[PDB]
Amino acid sequence: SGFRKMAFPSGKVEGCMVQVTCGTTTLNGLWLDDVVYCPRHVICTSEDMLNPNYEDLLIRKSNHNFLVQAGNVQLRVIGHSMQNCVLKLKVDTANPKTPKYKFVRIQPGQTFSVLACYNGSPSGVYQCAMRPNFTIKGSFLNGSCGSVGFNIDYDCVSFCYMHHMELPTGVHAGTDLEGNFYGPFVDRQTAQAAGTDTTITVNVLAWLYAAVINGDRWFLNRFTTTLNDFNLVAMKYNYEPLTQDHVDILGPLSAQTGIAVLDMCASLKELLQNGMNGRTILGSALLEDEFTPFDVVRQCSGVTFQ
Amino acid sequence: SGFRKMAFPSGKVEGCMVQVTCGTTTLNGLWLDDVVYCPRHVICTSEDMLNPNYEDLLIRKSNHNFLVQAGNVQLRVIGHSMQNCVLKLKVDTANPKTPKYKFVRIQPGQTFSVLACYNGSPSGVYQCAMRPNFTIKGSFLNGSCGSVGFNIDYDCVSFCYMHHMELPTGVHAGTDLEGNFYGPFVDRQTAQAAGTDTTITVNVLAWLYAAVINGDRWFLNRFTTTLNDFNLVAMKYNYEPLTQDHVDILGPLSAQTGIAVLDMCASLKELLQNGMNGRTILGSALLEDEFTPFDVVRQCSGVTFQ
Ligand SMILES: *[C@@](O)(c1nc2cc(Br)ccc2s1)[C@H](C[C@@H]1CCNC1=O)NC(=O)[C@@H]1[C@@H]2[C@H](CN1C(=O)[C@H](NC(=O)C(F)(F)F)C(C)(C)C)C2(C)C
Ligand SMILES: *[C@@](O)(c1nc2cc(Br)ccc2s1)[C@H](C[C@@H]1CCNC1=O)NC(=O)[C@@H]1[C@@H]2[C@H](CN1C(=O)[C@H](NC(=O)C(F)(F)F)C(C)(C)C)C2(C)C
Repeated sequence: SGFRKMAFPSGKVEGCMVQVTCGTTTLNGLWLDDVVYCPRHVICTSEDMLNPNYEDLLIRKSNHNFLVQAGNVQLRVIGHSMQNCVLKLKVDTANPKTPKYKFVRIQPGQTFSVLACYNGSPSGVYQCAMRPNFTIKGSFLNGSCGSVGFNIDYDCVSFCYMHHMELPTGVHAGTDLEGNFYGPFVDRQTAQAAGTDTTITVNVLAWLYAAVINGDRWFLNRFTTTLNDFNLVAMKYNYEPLTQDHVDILGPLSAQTGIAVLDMCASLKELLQNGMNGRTILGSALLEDEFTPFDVVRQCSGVTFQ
Repeated sequence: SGFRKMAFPSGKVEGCMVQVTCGTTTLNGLWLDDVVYCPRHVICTSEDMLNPNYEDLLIRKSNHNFLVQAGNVQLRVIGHSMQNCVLKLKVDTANPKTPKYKFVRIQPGQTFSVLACYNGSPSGVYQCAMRPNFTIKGSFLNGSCGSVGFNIDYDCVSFCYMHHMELPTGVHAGTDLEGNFYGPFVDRQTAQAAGTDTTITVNVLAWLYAAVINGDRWFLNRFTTTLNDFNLVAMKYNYEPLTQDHVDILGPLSAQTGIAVLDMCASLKELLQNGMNGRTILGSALLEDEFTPFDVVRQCSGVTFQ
């Protein structure tokens, strides 16, 4: 029993982190096979960053201008190219610790683990959700750029996020590993703002199921609802719509607990209209939306990796 | 910016996890140098666990009754001894992935990362504290015993916790790596209840400092207090007493923010006497007590390892 915000074990990713330096700018890079991926603004100085012409900056660069360090191993760079907001440095050694991997673009609502790094070294690991406004509520300082987010499926690492920047309310934005931003952000130091965020409904429902599994049942009521009536209430509380796909994905938890998804929605509806009355659910005094249905299953069933 | 419950990178510990099997009982073991450490109740069947005579269970066994697996490979057990509530198996092969390490016995209020494991494989990583009542608020299922808790400082892993059992209300109990239980617990399936828990005051103050560093300053009030007067309020709210050692440990955060420790105590006092009135601090609707002063500085200054 117990329910915690749980990250994937970080070992397979730790063996892929390197330091990439160009001039006086250092950030993190990801070393997979014979390619090092990092944010393209490794080629900027803090003056350039205010308004960079990345193509113009890149023309003036050559292989030897890119210092790549993997622990104390200096890698020889033998090629470079830009792809969207990411640089790809070809190196002359394949990373012997490359795991099975793929690049994925995640959707809002989906969770992943971040391995926050400085100077090519791990600081820590924590779980994040891609918010509906395409930000993440991370913990990042200067130098964290190039840290990655990922999921593990048995032995396979799915990389979904590379860190680029922080937005006004101390939330974070970045790209997939093909260098395309999540959200309408750009890699420039100019005023930008996240849109209105909303609560990830399917996730809150998952977490209510985790609470039931743990014997925290006080919020179960005697009502049911319809998807359409539920969505009316959701939208007035700035919750995402619940779709049939969400219902389908909640099926394992539904079947495990014997609680119809629509009955749980009716319980959530009451919680939204009446508040929590200072009570807690799984230790929290707010409704938690950064656990996916899969996260709850993995945690409650003790799924392992590696 | 941002402030998250951050675990240590787990790669160093992932390389030490093995499975120990005695008869039909399998649990996790930790393989450091030529020794494997695991809960002594690996020598129990489900029937033995009501009131095991560990001496009698052990005295029958020989080296050969212990199966140690790392991946596919069997390690040859060439010695065994029981120390308190842990078994130590000497194997004929030193772990090639052994990190620099020490064993430490932590104090209530100190935090650590747990690498939850099943069948000798990692399931995930999360941060916990040693509660004042010597329990931890974990996430553990059947098969988790032998999972360990740790801190890293630079390249050195300090192991502090090995998982043994779950108490009522879904909280957890275990030993140091010398096999000595934290708190008054015993490794038998018998009526055991944790003492009333209290709130780690010094940690709440650290997190309030974290909040200020991140711009969340609404709770800074217009008062100060004395240690004596504050401690009267803490006692009333089942908070631990704050000592002068705690005030000293908060020195760095105090000096960084220009906010005297006693002024922060006074702000906390107000929070305790008035409640938070639905407000949040760092996204939490409750006062968080599972970040140490060191945790805050580590996170806010981006300390790395490895
Ligand atoms: C990152 O680690 C990087 N640092 C540098 C330093 C140099 Br000289 C070159 C390139 C990079 S990339 C940081 C990470 C962030 C610092 C604080 N917390 C973080 O998550 N990224 C940045 O500094 C990016 C970077 C430049 C500006 N910026 C920002 O994050 C910020 N945002 C914005 O200007 C705005 F769009 F408003 F949101 C900044 C510094 C927080 C004001 C670019 C986006 C390329
Ligand atoms: C652990 O993984 C172990 N499982 C086994 C199985 C066998 Br056949 C032998 C030895 C072990 S050690 C679990 C972990 C816990 C299960 C639920 N969540 C957990 O964290 N440990 C236990 O089963 C321990 C173990 C036996 C009983 N027990 C308990 O955790 C609880 N004991 C209590 O009665 C109490 F005192 F409350 F703490 C139990 C099973 C949850 C009722 C011993 C203490 C040796």
